[PDB]
Amino acid sequence: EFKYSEVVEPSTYYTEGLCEGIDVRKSKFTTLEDRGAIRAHEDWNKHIGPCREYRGTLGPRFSFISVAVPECIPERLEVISYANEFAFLHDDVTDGKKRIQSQLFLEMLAIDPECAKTTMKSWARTRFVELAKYIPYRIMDVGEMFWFGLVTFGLGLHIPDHELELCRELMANAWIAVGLQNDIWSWPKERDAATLHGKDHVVNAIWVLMQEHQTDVDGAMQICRKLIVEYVAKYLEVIEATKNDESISLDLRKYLDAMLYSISGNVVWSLECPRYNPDVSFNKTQLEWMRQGL
Ligand SMILES: NCCCCCC(O)(P(=O)(O)O)P(=O)(O)O
Ligand SMILES: [Cl-]
Ligand SMILES: [Mn+2]
Ligand SMILES: [Mn+2]
Ligand SMILES: [Mn+2]
Ligand SMILES: [Mn+2]
Repeated sequence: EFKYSEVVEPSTYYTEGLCEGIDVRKSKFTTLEDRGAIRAHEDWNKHIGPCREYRGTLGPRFSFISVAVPECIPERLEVISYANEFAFLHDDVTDGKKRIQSQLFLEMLAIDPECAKTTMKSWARTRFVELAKYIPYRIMDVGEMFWFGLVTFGLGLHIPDHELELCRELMANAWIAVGLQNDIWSWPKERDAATLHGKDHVVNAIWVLMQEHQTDVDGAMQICRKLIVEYVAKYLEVIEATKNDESISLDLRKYLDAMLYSISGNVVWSLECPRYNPDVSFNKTQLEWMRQGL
């Protein structure tokens, strides 16, 4: 079932109980993520704006995709990472000579034509105060469709265009969980941010909660955390049920199972990622490429 990654040993990383039930697997080719990402840095630096030693998908120990998609087909690892960083870019901008990223697009056809077209096609595209309302919004402000299109490719999945409607209704709890996670850890980031624009609000669950619940910062977190834990289960439920219906795509069922590790992945990464954790430094290896190599 798994041939491109190893389980990470639990006594070596912190989970904060925020993914009870999921192994942690590392892609066993993580340095491909390194190189795919950094090229994107260079390309960005090259073609649209300054970009050196950027805090995105890379972590000194846990880099995102290496740990969020650890069974990704090795040959495809770089370009995916290349994508994700660009994604991680195009976000910072949200919170020219850039159409030239078809070289990326082109890169994919050379590998998997159909998977590419989907994914590409798949890539067709505030101030909330009650959680019930936010959840719809953020579940895409985090990038459901992107990630979808992303993983399918790297796993070379083909799902028939009809389950498309279905699939998303399965991974609600999932996408829900990770949204909150980001909002927990991207919180100070995204918090200091709203402080600058002069915003009265922060488009972040923590802020919503504080409003919806008359509570302070601390109060918002505990709840959110209490919640994440519960959407975890809610999704885990699904697995067991869905484990054996053949009207379900082999691929979908794969894709579902694969989502587990994005969750576990998100945790450890976000607990480390220089992106959310400035104090965090990279690898010798990681840097040696950023400063000099690649
Ligand atoms: N698929 C996992 C990517 C998590 C990124 C979350 C964010 O990009 P970040 O909090 O990193 O800016 P968003 O701004 O959309 O909350
Ligand atoms: Cl822990
Ligand atoms: Mn533990
Ligand atoms: Mn952001
Ligand atoms: Mn964003
Ligand atoms: Mn965020």
